[PDB]
Amino acid sequence: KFTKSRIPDKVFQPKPEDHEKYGGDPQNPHKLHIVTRIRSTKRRPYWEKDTIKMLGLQKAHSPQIHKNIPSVNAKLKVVKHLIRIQPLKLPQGLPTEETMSSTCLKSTGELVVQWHLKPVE
Amino acid sequence: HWRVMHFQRQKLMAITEYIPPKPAINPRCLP
Amino acid sequence: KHYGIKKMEGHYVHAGNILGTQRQFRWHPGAHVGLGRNKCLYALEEGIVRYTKDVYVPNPKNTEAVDLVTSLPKGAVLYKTFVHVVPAKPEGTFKLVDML
Amino acid sequence: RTVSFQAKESMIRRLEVEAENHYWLSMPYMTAEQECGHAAERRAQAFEAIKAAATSKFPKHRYIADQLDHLNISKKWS
Amino acid sequence: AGGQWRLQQGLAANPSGYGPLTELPDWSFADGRPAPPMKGQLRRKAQREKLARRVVLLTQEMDAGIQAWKLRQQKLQEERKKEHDLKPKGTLL
RNA sequence: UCGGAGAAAAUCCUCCGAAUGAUUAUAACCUAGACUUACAAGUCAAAGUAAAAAUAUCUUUGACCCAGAUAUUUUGAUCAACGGACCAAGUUACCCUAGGGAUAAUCCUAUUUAAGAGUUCAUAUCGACAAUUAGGGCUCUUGGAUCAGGACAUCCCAAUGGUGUAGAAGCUAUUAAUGGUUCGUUUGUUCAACGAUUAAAGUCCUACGUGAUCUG
RNA sequence: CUCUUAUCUUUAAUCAGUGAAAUUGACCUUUCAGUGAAGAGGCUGAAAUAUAAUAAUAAGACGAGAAGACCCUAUGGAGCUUA
RNA sequence: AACGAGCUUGGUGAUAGCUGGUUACCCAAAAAAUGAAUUUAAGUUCAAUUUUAAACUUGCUAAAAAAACAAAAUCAAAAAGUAAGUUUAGAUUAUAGCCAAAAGAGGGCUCUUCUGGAACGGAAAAAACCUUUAAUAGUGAAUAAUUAACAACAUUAACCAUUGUAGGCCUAAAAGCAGCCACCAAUAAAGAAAGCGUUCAAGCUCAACAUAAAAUCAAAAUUCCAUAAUUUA
RNA sequence: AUUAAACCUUGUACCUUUUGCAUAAUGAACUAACUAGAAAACUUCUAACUAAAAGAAUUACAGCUAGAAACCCCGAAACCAAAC
Ligand SMILES: [Mg+2]
Ligand SMILES: [Mg+2]
Ligand SMILES: [Mg+2]
Ligand SMILES: [Mg+2]
Ligand SMILES: [Mg+2]
Ligand SMILES: [Mg+2]
Ligand SMILES: [Mg+2]
Ligand SMILES: [Mg+2]
Ligand SMILES: [Mg+2]
Ligand SMILES: [Mg+2]
Ligand SMILES: [Mg+2]
Ligand SMILES: [Mg+2]
Ligand SMILES: [Mg+2]
Ligand SMILES: [Mg+2]
Ligand SMILES: [Mg+2]
Ligand SMILES: [Mg+2]
Ligand SMILES: [Mg+2]
Ligand SMILES: [Mg+2]
Ligand SMILES: [Mg+2]
Ligand SMILES: [Mg+2]
Ligand SMILES: [Mg+2]
Ligand SMILES: [Mg+2]
Ligand SMILES: [Mg+2]
Ligand SMILES: [Mg+2]
Ligand SMILES: [Mg+2]
Repeated sequence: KFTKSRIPDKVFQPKPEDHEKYGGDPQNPHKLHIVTRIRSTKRRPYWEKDTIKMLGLQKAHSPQIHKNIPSVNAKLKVVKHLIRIQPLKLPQGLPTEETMSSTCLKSTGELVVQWHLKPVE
Repeated sequence: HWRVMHFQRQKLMAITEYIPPKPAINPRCLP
Repeated sequence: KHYGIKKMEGHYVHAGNILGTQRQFRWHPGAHVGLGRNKCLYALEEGIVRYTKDVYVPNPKNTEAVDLVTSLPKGAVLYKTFVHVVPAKPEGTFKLVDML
Repeated sequence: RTVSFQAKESMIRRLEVEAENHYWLSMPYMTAEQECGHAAERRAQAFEAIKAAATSKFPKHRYIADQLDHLNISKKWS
Repeated sequence: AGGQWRLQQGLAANPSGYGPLTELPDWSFADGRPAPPMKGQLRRKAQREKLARRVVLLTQEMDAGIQAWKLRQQKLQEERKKEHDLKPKGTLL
């Protein structure tokens, strides 16, 4: 009988080579996830359909911001095959009330707070 | 008679087949 | 039919609620829990249900239990499962009725 | 059957993405205990909004203006 | 065509995404007066502001929740070391 | 119809039992809270009151209506088709209407293996034990005439290898679909036989090949 | 019947006159292999292919009209016999 | 003209749980087809589901330990992601499914249990496999699934053969060879012999004598059926 | 779509019934006219008056009075009475 399954814990314990490859220090972990749906929920079990609606990932190829805390992570593991996770990055600092209206998110995962649409020169 | 495998399962077997490493120089032609 | 545990451990139970049904003595009455002639178990007080293991000692008069109990080896004694309910309220309080 | 070249590659590319998903899920910022209670205030306010909308149903006002405006249907140039 | 190369340079995969070609105004009056903002651009601006405000809110709660926890840690710590009264001994206490 | 045991929450699945009996120092009334359950029916029980000096254990049937009994409380079903019509069986090919359907085993062939047959000698000719992602065939639609299309797993005609091939006859295997492949008859014979011939009287597929071409 | 042949009359065919019937979703109405409900003029892949009449054959259109028969059901019927 | 029981009118709009039909637009929501009783299984009533309205308050996912089980279904603290849930009033329809993928049970069917599906793209045509959040105009753009895939090899080939004696044994004889036990001998080198073959014997080989050299599994019945192609980053 | 009627590309008639499926099987030669959902016990909505409402007989511990809102067509074999 096809049923819900539990992943072994070892999968989520990284290795030193992985840190080099993906470039994340096991210290100073990032805070905010960027998640996008890149597959469909049709032909999948109902538990996966419900979670995708809980996380706000109804439209494909639209990014959603979530917390990197254990309770949220428990839900993301269920639908790991249907989504893409990228860590958020703030090169120029968190946006303030002044810059709230000029932010723009790049494909790399960087939330720049100034967007002028001009050559860098 | 071998029961046919779901095409998804067949795709899994094709990608996980054993690959051996090959030497740069054949031993016989070496001194 | 549907023999089983009607009330599971850790549930608030009112007086008279039936906790378990059984053809034979899988569980035994404990504290503030009574016996029905059909051997069902009901709560005699308002409180929380608990299941605990405990030593079993039979009435002296009954022969079958005494015979088995004495025949046990010196090392250890047999155990059983018991059901108890922990009362959760004070039965009463004193209040001022009149000033004379 | 024989699995085509396209099918083998497309599957590999999807495997590689999921491998990175495993990595980024291995470094929680906050432990379980630190999380407890950190968002209680916001959650409680949200339900209060939901309850208020539920218990707000009632009929609508009726005005003399609506009824008497029907007479303008027979307006004319005298 | 060219989606992967575009991403490597840091741009969007689809040239119809963020960038000067799409976002900049398409026309202006011959006099020089600016045209009214395009409806699509106004919707795009609102969506980004909504996302940024969520980022601020989520971070603050997480930071505020870390400190509140360690402050509680102390209160338990000092409470543990406590004493009162006196400690006699012998044949009378 | 109801209960018990296995399968294990399915079954026309595998089994046993029940429509009670024995002993009872005689088991009241009243009433919180629960189980079980479509409905109906069925279980357990604190406190209070009352008799006594608290529970009888063994462990399984039947609604309503309608008739009883007596001095007000009680009693009536193999209604067993067991949610139960107060009381009714056969037969129809003489038949009618409304509709719904319809109309693995075996066995032989080919490959692998090779104890034993063959005077001697495994494989001229056969051949146990087996092996074969091997082929293909208590019961109850076919013939014939006419005209044929096609397969080769070949009966005859043709080209070849081996032989326990002297000649003549034969036995076995390879290649090939060219055209052909008869006429009469039932005493007995569980899908058989008989007479006279032929170079030969092949095995099969084609909704009995073929009934808007015919017929038993 | 082996084994069929010849002639005449009726029918048939051409001209003149009068003039029906069952039938009919629309049709600009092809062959082979495959797919499929033993099933394809219309679907997939190949191939063939100026347009219309007159006279013939009956393989297919699961060809048309069948008050044609066998099996089952209904708290639908009727005839007959009784214990 | 139509008798297993005439014909006509009326009772009569007989009855039919069965067959056929049931006439404008738009928006919104939505089923399963499980359980129980029935002269019931071609039908109906109740539960369960769905649904419209109303009152007011917690629901869904998750869920530690500690139980109850025997050695994944209950149960539901605290949190977190999130917007439903209970009670009251009214109302029908429905009560046979189909294929794929798992686990069993009676042995290909037949039941029971968990998951998924109903393209306008793809797999040749293609209800059930795969990609796919609704539906609109445009001679814009980035992508998803996507019947094809690239017959051998990786211990030997060269030269030879003398003898104690034909080893015992009812076996005539059984001589290396039917057996049957022993199995020794000379010589550089020779098994009382690894095979053939002799009525037994003869005879042919093998191993020995010197002399040389090489070096495991696997990529049938109408008439064939896209066309073709081995190298440009 | 096109400069161009046909050539090129795309496309398995309709209703009903079946398991949400038809190259299955019912029904249709075409035109015009005719040819099939009907009731107010309870509920909801809109008003009048209100411890009372109603133009006599009825209901009432906010009720009572009035309005509006609803449930098809065609088709047997038979049975009985009286004539012919
Ligand atoms: Mg008592
Ligand atoms: Mg009955
Ligand atoms: Mg019954
Ligand atoms: Mg007769
Ligand atoms: Mg022929
Ligand atoms: Mg041949
Ligand atoms: Mg015919
Ligand atoms: Mg004429
Ligand atoms: Mg034509
Ligand atoms: Mg065909
Ligand atoms: Mg075609
Ligand atoms: Mg024909
Ligand atoms: Mg004719
Ligand atoms: Mg016909
Ligand atoms: Mg019936
Ligand atoms: Mg009757
Ligand atoms: Mg009758
Ligand atoms: Mg009628
Ligand atoms: Mg069901
Ligand atoms: Mg009955
Ligand atoms: Mg019925
Ligand atoms: Mg909770
Ligand atoms: Mg029919
Ligand atoms: Mg017709
Ligand atoms: Mg008309």
